[PDB]
Formats: sequence, structure tokens, C-alpha cells
Amino acid sequence: GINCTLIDALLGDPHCDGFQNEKWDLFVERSKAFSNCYPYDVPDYASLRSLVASSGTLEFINEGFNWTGVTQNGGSSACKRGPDSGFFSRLNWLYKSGSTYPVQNVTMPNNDNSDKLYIWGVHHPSTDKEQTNLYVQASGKVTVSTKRSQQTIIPNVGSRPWVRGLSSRISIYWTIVKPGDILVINSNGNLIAPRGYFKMRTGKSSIMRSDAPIGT
Amino acid sequence: PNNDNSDKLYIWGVHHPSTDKEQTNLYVQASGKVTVSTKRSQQTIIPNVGSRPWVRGLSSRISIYWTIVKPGDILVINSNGNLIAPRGYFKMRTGKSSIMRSDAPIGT
Amino acid sequence: EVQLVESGAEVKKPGSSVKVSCRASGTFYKYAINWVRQAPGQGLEWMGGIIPFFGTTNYAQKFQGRLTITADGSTNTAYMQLDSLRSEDTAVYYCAGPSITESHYCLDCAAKDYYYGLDVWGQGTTVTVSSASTKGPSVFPLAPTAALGCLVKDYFPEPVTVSWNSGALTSGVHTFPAVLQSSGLYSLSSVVTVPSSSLGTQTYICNVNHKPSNTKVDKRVEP
Amino acid sequence: EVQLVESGAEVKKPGSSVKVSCRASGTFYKYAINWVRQAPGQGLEWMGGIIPFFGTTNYAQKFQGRLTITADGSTNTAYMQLDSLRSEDTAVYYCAGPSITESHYCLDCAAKDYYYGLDVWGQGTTVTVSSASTKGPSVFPLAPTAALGCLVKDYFPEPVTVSWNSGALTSGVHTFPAVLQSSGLYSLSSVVTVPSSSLGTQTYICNVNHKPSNTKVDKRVEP
Amino acid sequence: QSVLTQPPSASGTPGQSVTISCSGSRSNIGGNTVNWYQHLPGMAPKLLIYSSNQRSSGVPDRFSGSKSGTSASLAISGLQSEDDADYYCASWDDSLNGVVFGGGTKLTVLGQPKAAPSVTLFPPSSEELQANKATLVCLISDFYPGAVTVAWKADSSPVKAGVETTTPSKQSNNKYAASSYLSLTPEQWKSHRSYSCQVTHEGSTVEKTVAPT
Ligand SMILES: *[C@@H]1O[C@H](CO)[C@@H](O[C@@H]2O[C@H](CO)[C@@H](O[C@@H]3O[C@H](CO[C@H]4O[C@H](CO)[C@@H](O)[C@H](O)[C@@H]4O)[C@@H](O)[C@H](O[C@H]4O[C@H](CO)[C@@H](O)[C@H](O)[C@@H]4O)[C@@H]3O)[C@H](O)[C@H]2NC(C)=O)[C@H](O)[C@H]1NC(C)=O
Ligand SMILES: *[C@@H]1O[C@H](CO)[C@@H](O[C@@H]2O[C@H](CO)[C@@H](O[C@@H]3O[C@H](CO[C@H]4O[C@H](CO)[C@@H](O)[C@H](O)[C@@H]4O)[C@@H](O)[C@H](O[C@H]4O[C@H](CO)[C@@H](O)[C@H](O)[C@@H]4O)[C@@H]3O)[C@H](O)[C@H]2NC(C)=O)[C@H](O)[C@H]1NC(C)=O
Ligand SMILES: *[C@@H]1O[C@H](CO)[C@@H](O)[C@H](O)[C@H]1NC(C)=O
Repeated sequence: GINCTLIDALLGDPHCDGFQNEKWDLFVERSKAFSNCYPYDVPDYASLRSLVASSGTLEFINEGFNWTGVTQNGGSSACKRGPDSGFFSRLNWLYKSGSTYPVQNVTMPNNDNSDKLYIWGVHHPSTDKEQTNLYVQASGKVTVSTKRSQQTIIPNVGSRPWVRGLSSRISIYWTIVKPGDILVINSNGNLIAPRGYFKMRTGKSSIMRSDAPIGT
Repeated sequence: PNNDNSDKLYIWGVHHPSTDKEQTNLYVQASGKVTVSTKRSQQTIIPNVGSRPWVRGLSSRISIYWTIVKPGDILVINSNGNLIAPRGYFKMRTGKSSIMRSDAPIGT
Repeated sequence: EVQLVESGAEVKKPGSSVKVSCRASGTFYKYAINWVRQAPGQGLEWMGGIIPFFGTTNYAQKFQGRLTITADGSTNTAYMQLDSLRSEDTAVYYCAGPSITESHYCLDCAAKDYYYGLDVWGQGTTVTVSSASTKGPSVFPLAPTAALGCLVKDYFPEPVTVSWNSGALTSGVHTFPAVLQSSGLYSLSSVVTVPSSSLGTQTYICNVNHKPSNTKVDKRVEP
Repeated sequence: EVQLVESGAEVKKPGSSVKVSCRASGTFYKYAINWVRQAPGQGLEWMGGIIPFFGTTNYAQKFQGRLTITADGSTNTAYMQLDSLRSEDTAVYYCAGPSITESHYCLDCAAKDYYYGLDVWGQGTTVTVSSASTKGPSVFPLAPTAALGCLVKDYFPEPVTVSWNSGALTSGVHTFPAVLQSSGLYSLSSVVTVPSSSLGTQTYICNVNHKPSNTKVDKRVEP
Repeated sequence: QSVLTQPPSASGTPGQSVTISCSGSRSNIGGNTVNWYQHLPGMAPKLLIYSSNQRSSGVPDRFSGSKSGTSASLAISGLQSEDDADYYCASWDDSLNGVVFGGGTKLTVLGQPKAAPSVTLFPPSSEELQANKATLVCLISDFYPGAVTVAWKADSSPVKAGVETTTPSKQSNNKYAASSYLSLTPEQWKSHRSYSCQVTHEGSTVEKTVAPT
């Protein structure tokens, strides 16, 4: 993993772009790894890192979500791509177009032989001005749901400690959609959208923390 | 800021009024919120209004939460109401310490 | 692509306040909209800018407290308000912005990252700060290749604009820089040179416009 | 520290409603603000109290339904409203509160825990309930140690207040309890005793005040 | 006293190259990109260069900008008559927290052919004669150098009273224009048999004449 934790290679922190679509039997996390994108947190981080690690692959499949009346590909100064602003490669920062952020209501059927892992997020602004500047509505909400599960997250506004310049945060969540099942995403603000899904696999794959060098 | 050699344990709380009158009498805002955060963690709690069973006279409740701030890390507390604030921190230590439930008397 | 159109020329008493509008012909909200003036005989002076998306303002310190730059997202309009007008504020006020587009926008950079070279300008609004009364012009025809024209006499303040056949006639047109009489009033003339044979038929109408006194006058020119 | 100032004297027809204000000179919201009246010839009667912090009211049952005690936090003011005035409501109405402070306040005790001995009082507001018309007074000088004064004649209702040199002169002042003529009207007099040598210079002006008819009159007294 | 400093003037004949310098400091040019503008006043400025050294769209390649340290240059090689205009540099200033402009440089393109003035004279109209006022209009255009003296004649008798004359001023096509207005009583206009407008340009007099009939 060199400079990258598994979760950072998952989200697509720019310095981790080399790990796109990689497979592993054992993923080695080094103590010198560092994050260098939007400051984020993962509720049950341990569980997300576990299930990805156990899956053994970062194989990603793009999908087109029917986003309507919002702008895509928002970037941040905390996550540069060279000299200009950037963002996590596998996530899609959505914001207002013109002066409205209409409600989003999209679907994605799993019609495939295998399970899909969707990674998505929710944006926590530092101020109400920031909240309304980006999403027009004063109070966002994100709802991601299958037929047998739902997660609705309310974004929380307020200051956190400066990290790479920002008081704001993104919270990462996940959703597994089984074959025959159907993903629906509902939001009127603060949605950090998935650009597709990760393949899920089962087998002997894991992850380990070590600074031992690798040998032939 | 934690500028110290050791971890800090912060205990804080959130107040759940029994009525909207109580809510606005104390905090002026109709809806409180409390956010406590370090660099790698946040907890935002929304207070909930409504009646609970009488306990020592009150229908109200306080909910207790915790936050550990590591050396180099920094605590920030954000609130527009219902915050039960910490007055400082508890030292954290590691060792052989534990706790036990018993009514056996203590002997010499 | 986008064009900016500013509001009409005004005249103000000293002490009073003025508000000029800037209307884009398309969405023009993501980058810094700038206000820049030019007083008679001076170079360009930057007043300040707004970034409509965030509502963020930057003002030249010289104007802090009396300059307010404002924007409304639904009607694609930016406004500039300048209070406590002195005569030094007599100037042409331009609004301008960049034409850049970006597939990946930055939602949290510094203000200055949203300022780019100004390649789309409004036409400019003449604000004249004076105690004198406003007077509209009297329009008279100047009958006659051959040369025909309009006389725009006794008005205040500048400016005045003269088109022909509702903008249709453009070749041969020469409007002249005005005169400053002793009486404080202005006057100007606009001339069209045409073939002398097409005098007997084709119709010439000058469209004389003077916004500070709200005076539109169309005048017909025949031999 | 804090002082309470009540609104001015009023006169009301029976049946009508009255609202007296109490303005603190500082924050005075955490403890019970009390209203207490005194009708002619009666002892003090407690009307009720509010605790501005919680907005909590307690009323004497005798007034339930026509007594409303109210408070506004931003302007540090408490109000008392009494409806359906009978003549028994003719009285002086005081507002009063305690001066206690507490490093640790209780956010949920019983009302009575917020009531303490009243050691800060307003000056009192005379409300007089009558059918008679209001009449302002006629002020005449009473020219002259030596004794000089003002005559305040033919007015209704009580009270009237007389200061000297805008409050400056205080020693020697004796205002007299009024008279009740057969005509229903009142009259009073205020006298200042001064050295008889400083008559030729220093100026005496009586400030006669009668709020129920909104009549301020300043009168100059010379020999 | 602008924050950026340009020389106030520059000149050249058609074909030469001129260099317009802009002198700033750490807080502006030494830390920010420089833009250049062109301005032919009364009409709005136009962007020429962005990012210190990029030609904006439709800008001929003979325009070029560059920057080094705390100064910037605009170079116009192969000068042309259309380039006679005002030039401004601008940049962000990190201490001012806003944009600053240079004081401008007026570029004059020299070596135009000497051209005589076209004069067109008009009499008082129907309406104006009716309103008890009389105005003669003398319209002077397309000359160079931009300096003319105007003398008004009544039949043959010179008249100095009631004359207003605008100072010359560059047209689009680089030659100058000017006007002169002789105001009268209508009685003065119907009395003489004709009036005249003499215009002197480079020791050479061009006149036109108008009459009541
Ligand atoms: C709610 O409360 C929080 C906590 O106080 C506030 O958060 C602070 O916000 C300020 C900005 O307003 C932050 O200030 C910035 O600090 C940067 C990092 O500090 C480094 O350097 C300092 C001092 O030498 C060290 O002590 C520290 O460890 C770091 O190494 C500075 O680099 C920034 O300076 C830059 O910006 C300033 C202008 O602000 C420029 O003038 C400078 O040129 C420079 O470019 C900057 O000052 C601060 O770090 C925040 N603290 C925390 C803990 O988050 C929120 O602002 C507040 N929220 C609201 C809305 O009120
Ligand atoms: C929503 O619904 C809840 C549940 O009903 C309401 O909660 C009740 O609120 C009342 C007050 O309004 C509480 O009443 C108090 O009960 C006390 C404890 O009860 C003891 O004694 C009783 C009877 O003998 C025993 O059965 C019981 O087990 C206890 O041992 C009483 O001591 C109190 O009496 C005191 O106050 C009254 C005035 O109310 C005085 O007159 C008395 O002198 C005395 O000082 C008191 O009556 C009741 O306990 C609550 N129940 C529960 C389950 O919480 C909420 O009020 C309601 N919310 C709203 C806003 O509508
Ligand atoms: C990892 O991080 C350090 C600091 O950025 C850097 O110097 C090094 O090149 C990185 N290693 C690799 C192999 O990318």
C-alpha cells in the first residue's frame, strides 16, 4: 500500500490513483501512509476496511446515474490534482445548477450475477452559508435504499478542526445491492454520489499492518 | 488543543427537554444541536423533545457522551443549544485496573 | 457567448446614491463579475467584484463603506451601488467578467481563484454627478453623393446616442463628439452620407436617445 | 443596583382596561417581578408576579381573568394589564423585585423558589377610575428669609408633581397635599424658602407636571 | 498614483515594435498572473493577454506578453494603424485583496498621410427657425494633423460673437473630427444674403457656403 490505506485507495485519493482496479491476496498497510484529499470519516471504518479487504479487489464499474438539474464533479482545494482543485476519483460531488438544487431520485437495478458494493457519502458544511451556497436548501438529507434496507443520513452543520484547510467533513457510507435487488438514491442536498460499484468477491483475501520490507 | 504527553478523556452531554417551552426558555433556539470533534472524528447529536417518566421530579433527560483527544489532536465543541459542557478532562492511563460487581465485605 | 447589458445613463446630486445594473444574456454566476470605472481624463479604476455563486465580495479599500456590489441568481443580474457621490465619481462604469468554463469546478478555493482576465464587457453606464437640472434635447432635421443629418441641441448631461432606421443604416454614419456651450448645455450632430439619387425614395429616420431625461425622439429627414 | 421606573399616572372610565409598564435600568429577569397596589385607605394588596426568564405567572385568584402580567426580555420591561376596571381599582400600583444574585442558578425549581423579599421598588403609578373628564391645571406664580411658590389650581385627577430648577433646587422645598374642592377639582401649592438677599439675582422656575392630561408647564417666579 | 506603473506614452511608425512595461511588486505581479487590456475610449476595453503570456481569442500573434520577477511586458511587433489606443496591465494584489490596474500607456502610431478636412455646412431648419432661434452647423472630418482654426463669416464680414467650437478628436480611422456652432437671432439669418464657415488646416483654407434661399 506504500503511502495508501485501503480505504484511501478505495475512494480514490489522488496520490492513491495507482491502485485502481488492483487485486491482492494480502494488502499491506504501512505506518507512513497518509490521507491527502477531503477530510472524512467512516462510521464503522473497521467494518468497511474488513469487508473490502476480504473481497480482495478494487475492480470498479462505472454506471450512469440520471442526475438532473445538478452539476457534477465538484472539487476542493484540499484535494488537488496537480495545481488545480480535485476530489476522490470514485465519488461525485454534486451541487446546484444555476440557483436550484432539485430533488434527486435515481435507480440502478442489479441485473448481474454478483453482489455490488456502492460507496457514497454525505457532506457536513462548516456554516449555514456554505450549506445554502452549495445546495440551496437549508437542510439536506440523503437516503440510499434497497428493497430490504435503508439509510437516511441528515448532514450536520458546524465547525470541526482545520484539516488541510477545511472545517468541513464528508462521512462515508456503504450499501451492498444483491442480484435482483435495486438501488435507489434520494437527496435534496449534501449527497456525495457514487460513480458506480465495486465488484464483490469471496476467497482467501485479507489485509495486514506491517513495515517489513517485501522480498523475492 | 491537546499539547500533552497523554490522551485526554472528555465527558460531555446533551439535554432533552420535556416541552418546547422548556427548550426555548433555556436555549432560545427551538432546535438545539451539539457537535464535538477532533481531526479524525465527529459526533453531532440532535436533542429530542418530549415527556419521559418522572424521575426525581423531571421528565427531562441528559444523554452522556465521550471523546478521546490524542496528543497533537485538537478538540472543538460546537453548539447552539442543549450542550452539557465538560469542565476539563480525565487523565487516561493503561495498566492492570478493572471493576467488579460484588456485595462481599472488604477485609484486612 | 454571454453578453452583458448595463442600465441607462444617470445624473445624480452630490451626496445621493446610485445603483447600476448588469444583465447577462445567459448564466454567468460561477466566476468573478467585476466593476471598473473611468472618470474623465483618468485611467481605468477597479471598484470591486462579486462571485455570484457564493455571494462573495471584494472591494477596493478606497470605496469601503459606500460601495455595495450585489447579485441576483434568478435574473442573471449583478448590481453596483455607490453612495455619498462626490463629483470625482462622475465616470463611465463598466461591468465585466471572464468567459472560462470548467468541467471540474472548485467549491472552496480562495476568492482570487475565481478572478480571470475580463473578456466580456458591458457597454458602460455614464453616471454624471452634478447639481444642475436635467434638460432633454430638441431634435431638428438637417436637410441635404449628399449629406443628411440630425441636430441634437441644448441638453444635459452627456451622453446621447443616435442610430438610423432603427439600427438598419450603419454605413456612412458619423455622429460627432458634442460641444460644451458657455450656457453649460451640450449639443451634437449625426450625419449619414448616401448616394444622391436614392434621396427621392428611401426614408431616413434618426433615433435620438437621451436616458438621463428619459427622452426618446425619432425624427424624419427629407429634402 | 437596578432601579425600576413605572409609566405615568392615568385615568380610566369604568369597564375599560389599563396597562402599566415597569422598566428596569439593567437586566432584571431571573427572579420574580411583583405587582402590588394600594387603594386609598387600604393596606398593600399583592396582584401577582412574573418570572421573566421562564415567562411564568402567578396571580392572586381575586384578579384571575382580568389581570395579565407580561414581560419583554430585550427592553427589560414588565407590564401589568388590568381589565374591567371598577372604582375599587383606583390605587397606586407598584412594581418590585429582589436584588439577589446567584453564581449557580436553578433552571427547574418551583415558582415560589424565585420569589424573594422585595427590596427594589418602582415609584408607583396612580391609576384613578372615574367617569369625570380630565382637566389640566392652571399654573400661577406666588411672588414673595422669604417664601416663594407656585399655585397649581383646578385639575383632575391626582397626582401632580412639582420640582425646582429642573430638580436642582431641593432644600427648602415643601409641596403641599392637595385640596378637594366642592367642584370635584383639586388644587395644590409648592413653596421654597430661600435667603431673602439672593432674590435679586438667582432665578426660580417651578416644573409642574400632570401626566393624566399630558400637561407639562414651567413657570418663572419673580418678585 | 496607481499600484502598477506604466510609462504614460509609447509611439512608432507602422511596422515597428513597441514594448510597454508594467512595474509592480511582490504582492501583485511577482505572485500573480498579469492581464493586458486595450481601450479606444468611449468604447469598452478588450482583453489581449491572460496568464501573463497567452493571447486571448482573435488577438493577432503580433501581440505578446511576458513576465519576470516583479515586472511585466507587452510587446507589439509589426505595428499597425489600428493599434493606436490605450494599453493597461492589471493583476491581483494579495495585500490589497483585490485587482489593481496600471495607469495606462497611450500608444500613438505615427506617419499618417497629411489629409485635408471635409466640411459640410447646414442652415437653420424649418422647425428651429420657427422657435425663434438660429443655429448654423459646421461639420469637419477626416483631417490630420488634428488642428484647425474656425472663423465665421457673415456675407464677407467676420463674426466672433456666439461661436462655440469643439476641440478636435480622433475618429475610428485615425483622422480627426471637429464641429463649430454659430448661434443667431433668426432676424440676423434672414437679413444677410448668406453665411460662411472658413476652416484653416495647415495654412490652407477650405470653405463652404449656405443661404436663406
Ligand atoms: C470556530 O472555531 C474554530 C477553532 O478556533 C475556528 O477555526 C480556526 O480558524 C482559523 C481561520 O479563521 C484557522 O486559522 C488558520 O490557521 C492555519 C494553520 O495554523 C498553522 O500555523 C499556526 C500559527 O503559526 C500554528 O499554531 C498551527 O499549528 C498551524 O501550523 C494558518 O496557517 C492560517 O493562516 C493563513 O490564513 C490567515 C488568515 O486567517 C492569513 O492571514 C495567513 O497569511 C495564512 O495564509 C489560518 O490563520 C485556525 O487554524 C482554526 N483552528 C482550528 C482548531 O480549526 C473557526 O474559524 C471558527 N468558526 C467560525 C465560523 O467562527
Ligand atoms: C405526559 O404524560 C406523562 C405521564 O402521564 C405525564 O407525567 C406525569 O406528570 C404528573 C405531573 O403532571 C406527575 O404527577 C406527579 O406524581 C408524583 C409522584 O407520584 C407519587 O405518588 C403517586 C400517587 O400517590 C404514586 O402513584 C406514584 O407511584 C408516586 O409515588 C406526585 O408526588 C406529584 O404530586 C405532587 O404534585 C402535585 C401537582 O401535580 C401536587 O398537587 C401534590 O401536592 C404533590 O406535590 C405529581 O402529581 C406524574 O407522576 C407523571 N407520570 C409519569 C409516568 O411520568 C406528563 O405530565 C405529560 N406531559 C405533558 C406535558 O402533558
Ligand atoms: C510516499 O510519500 C512520500 C511523501 O510524499 C514521497 O516522498 C514518496 O515518493 C512517496 N512514495 C511513493 C513510492 O509514492
